Amino acid sequence: YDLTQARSVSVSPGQTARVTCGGDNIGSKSVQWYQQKPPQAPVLVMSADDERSSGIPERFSGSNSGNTATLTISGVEAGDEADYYCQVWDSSSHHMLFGGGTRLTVLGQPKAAPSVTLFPPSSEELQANKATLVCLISDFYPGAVEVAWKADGSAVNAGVETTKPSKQSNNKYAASSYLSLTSDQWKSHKSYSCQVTHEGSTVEKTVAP
Amino acid sequence: QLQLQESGPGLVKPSETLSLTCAVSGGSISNNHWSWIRQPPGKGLEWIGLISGSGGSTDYNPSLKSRVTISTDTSKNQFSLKLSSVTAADTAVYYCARIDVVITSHEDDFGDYYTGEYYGLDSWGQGVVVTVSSASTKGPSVFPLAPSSRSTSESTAALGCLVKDYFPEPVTVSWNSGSLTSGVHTFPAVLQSSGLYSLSSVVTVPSSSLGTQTYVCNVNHKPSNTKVDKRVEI
Repeated sequence: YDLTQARSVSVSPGQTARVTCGGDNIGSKSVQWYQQKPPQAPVLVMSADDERSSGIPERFSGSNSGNTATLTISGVEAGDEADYYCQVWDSSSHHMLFGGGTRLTVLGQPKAAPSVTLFPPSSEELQANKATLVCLISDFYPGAVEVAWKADGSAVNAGVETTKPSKQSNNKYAASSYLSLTSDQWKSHKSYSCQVTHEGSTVEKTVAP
Repeated sequence: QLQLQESGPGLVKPSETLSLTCAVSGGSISNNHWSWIRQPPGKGLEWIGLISGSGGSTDYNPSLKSRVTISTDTSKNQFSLKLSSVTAADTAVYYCARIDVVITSHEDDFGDYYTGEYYGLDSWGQGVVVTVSSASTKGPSVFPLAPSSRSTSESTAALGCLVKDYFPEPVTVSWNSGSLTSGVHTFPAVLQSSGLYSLSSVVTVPSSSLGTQTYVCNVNHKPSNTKVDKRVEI
């Protein structure tokens, strides 16, 4: 059996969102819907086509007929951003099937510049001959940054590794970048800096031995 | 209140057997049906199988062939999963859950035979990260991240812990044994060229508290049985 789900859906706050679950005569099966905000575990939203789990607000409703079942979310708000999976039980073969999941994004979120915190190596780490600089980047939207490191003004390369952006609970993004150096290397420059570029503007933080 | 908690080795060698347990509290194993589900990184949910608590009747994802066993243990109020001959395709977060079932009667001669229809999964556990790899387990080193002079001159300041050089995922971090929750931000791990992960966790606190309040980060790395409460000196 197959369950089909569009990879994404976008809607503006207050608007109605529609997530579809297509399957050959899925109308004859009972459909459940799950909401997941990774890395949290999934939460059961709707069972038996249209019965809400306790604590799920009325603005979520389900329907099922023919070859499509639908989860409708009216008055969409930021708290609704999440991945939604449909799921059925096929009693003929005793197999549980899930759709691929649909990521719902709420549009109109204002641009937010990253906040940046940079830490130097700790005494503890240096007495083991190592020096890791840590640049923590938070609360940005959209979820894309570029990070560049510099030592006394000259670009650094490398010893640098940077995470992909990940969505925070407040719907903005976070990332981090690390500069791994030897204790000697760290002591050789007067200044190090982490420069973060977002939507054509940059934010820089500096640390010194 | 039904609470499920998965546990088991986080590192499995390719071709070996994955064994996970789900501890059930707030209710009896025998009074429900129970299921295992997995989710590969950045992918969707996949059903593994289910078992009837008092009945032992099982159903498995057919594509898992004969690699899958699910079992129950009443005396410990647990259920379990075994997945043999694993490969990197079995790397994933594994969840346990309760599945809602309604049993329907149909009178025969004879007599009546029962039918079962399965509904939603609820009471999901937090999930356990399983990595299939030939690399070695390594517990982290934990270092303090101390705010700068300039930063502590602001009204608030971030201090934190760097959890350095561990394998495999994951690590958890709490502050002051969990009594400190507001202002906490744990960043997702970076995978370094050394093959090891590092992550950072920071808590933003009033600069007035710096050097009078004690701040301790509690780091747990289950795969290595590492549990460290590191005092962050200021």
